[PDB]
This record gives sequence, C-alpha cells and structure tokens, in this order.
Amino acid sequence: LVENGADVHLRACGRTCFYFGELPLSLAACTKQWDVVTYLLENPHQPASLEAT
Amino acid sequence: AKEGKIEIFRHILQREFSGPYQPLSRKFTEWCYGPVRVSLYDLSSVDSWEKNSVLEIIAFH
Repeated sequence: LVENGADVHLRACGRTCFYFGELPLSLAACTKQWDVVTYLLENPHQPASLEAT
Repeated sequence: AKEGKIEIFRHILQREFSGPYQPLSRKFTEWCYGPVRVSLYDLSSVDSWEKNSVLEIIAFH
C-alpha cells in the first residue's frame, strides 16, 4: 500500500474505540509492532514524520 | 440459581465452546478490533415475556 503510493498522514477521527491516535504511525506504535514502525520513516520515498500531530 | 452454588451457576452463564460443539455455547465472542473485545451473551435469564425467570428466582425465591 505504500510502494504504489498512499498518504501516511491520513487522520482517522470523526467523533468502540480505545484512542490509538489519529495518525497511522501512532496506531503502529501503540500496538506492539516493531516491524511496521521500522519500515516507516526509512523505506518510503515520502516517509512519515516522528513529530506529527 | 435458586440454591446458591455460585461456581456452577457462573460456569453455565459464561460457557463458550470452540470447535464442532459450537451450538451448545452461551457466550459468543465476536469481532475484536485491537484490545477491544465484544461478547454476545444469551438471554434465557430475562423476565421480559418469560414468567419465572432467573432474575425473579434470585430476587424473590
């Protein structure tokens, strides 16, 4: 989904939720997934931002 | 339910069987997004259109 092209800043909120964070990076970090976080910020031509809001 | 015995009463209410014995279960787990669980309990213990239900037996008898 990243290699072909997408947006890594797709905010997810319109308010059965636990407030994982409106950014995909926060979702990948709250759930214990080191591989997804490591893949982000390094591989994509347009990587995510560690200081997003 | 009438005669105390909390352990067996609890086990019967929260009874889940995974496998070929699915139909004889009482609590069905459902879609689980993240750490959020959604359980479906069965209701044979409600007084709505059920005379002499579990709630009345616990409360009165």
